[PDB]
Amino acid sequence: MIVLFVDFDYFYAQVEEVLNPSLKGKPVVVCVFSGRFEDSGAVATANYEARKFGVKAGIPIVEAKKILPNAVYLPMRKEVYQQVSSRIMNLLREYSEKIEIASIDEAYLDISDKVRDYREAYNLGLEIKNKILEKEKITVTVGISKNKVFAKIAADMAKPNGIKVIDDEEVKRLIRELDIADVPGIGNITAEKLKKLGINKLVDTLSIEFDKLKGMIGEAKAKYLISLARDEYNEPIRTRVRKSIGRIVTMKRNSRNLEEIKPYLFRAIEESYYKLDKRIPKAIHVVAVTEDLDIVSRGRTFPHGISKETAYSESVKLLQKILEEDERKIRRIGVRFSKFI
DNA sequence: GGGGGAAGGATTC
DNA sequence: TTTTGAATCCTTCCCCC
Ligand SMILES: Nc1nc2c(ncn2[C@H]2C[C@H](O)[C@@H](COP(=O)(O)OP(=O)(O)OP(=O)(O)O)O2)c(=O)[nH]1
Ligand SMILES: [Ca+2]
Ligand SMILES: [Mg+2]
Ligand SMILES: [Mg+2]
Repeated sequence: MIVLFVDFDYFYAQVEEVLNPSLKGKPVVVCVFSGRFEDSGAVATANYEARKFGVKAGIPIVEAKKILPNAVYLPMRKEVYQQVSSRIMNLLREYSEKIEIASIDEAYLDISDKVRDYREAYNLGLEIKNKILEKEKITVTVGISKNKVFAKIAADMAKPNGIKVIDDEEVKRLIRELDIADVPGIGNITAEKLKKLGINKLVDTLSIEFDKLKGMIGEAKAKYLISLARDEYNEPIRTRVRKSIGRIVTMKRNSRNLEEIKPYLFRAIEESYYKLDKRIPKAIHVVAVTEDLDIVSRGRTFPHGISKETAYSESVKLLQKILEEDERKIRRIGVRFSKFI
């Protein structure tokens, strides 16, 4: 099986450039302003010019500004980015029937049945990069290999505006040399539990006792890593159906005073429902992020779809179940809906 | 012993 | 004054046959 992965380059920042070309060349930083105070919030993403100087996703807007005080700072426009993405995705649907839309800027194409070797694949990759750059003037990076995991790793090494293939021989090379932390699905917390069992490479996972690994990272991660080490990872490019829609917002100030919180929670529901658009959820979860940034959540499932009026009522019941079973103040309150009919 | 759903956990977009 | 926000798939817990 041959996999072709497409990962839009610095997408949010790039889509902004596409709507205001004058931005090209200058460092652009797309922000998520929180509103607690002047320039509060974090950076959603920055084009490469900005990244060169330490301005990247996650860093507070404040700091980003100390580094590049004269950069173009723009407020995130998800809706807009979403629509461009949809279009770009529909372009990809013309290179394969089997397409997996991982995120707003990532899709996997099963091009086994469309090409035969990595040369023919690699060409289709360029044909794809072009079609997109033509129809939407957006640069992307393509990853090609035997499975989704290594396809993605290709793209990771190539971006931006790149394209790379990882043949069966190199997959084996990487199984030995690639830093296990640079494997899709292995975040910091898990990297540590590993880049700690002497497991700093994929291959290493085959030499340790299974149970030891399982006990540390979990049965699922353990099997995931093992299978990759053995070169038997072949997940199918399946269609992902969104399974939950929600919205969580930052309050002007921390609190555990029910009335004071109600407005924010209702705004979250309002927006949540607008986003649900026709989808009917039989499950609701009130999510709270405390002052010390921990996550607390209570939810209920109904044998029927939830009406917005119901959402409102039950949410308050859940927010109360939170306030009662926790004594920490709350900083962020939101809601999340699932189990669509 | 294990199916199955609630709450926290972590990853990553 | 971090610190943002959305959605997932994983583990862990208790209920129940
Ligand atoms: N709201 C929000 N969006 C983020 C954040 N980090 C990344 N994103 C969004 C922007 C991108 O479209 C998508 C990014 O994907 P990745 O983290 O793989 O980085 P990549 O370099 O592919 O994306 P980029 O376009 O560079 O931001 O997720 C964040 O902290 N907050
Ligand atoms: Ca990207
Ligand atoms: Mg991405
Ligand atoms: Mg990692």
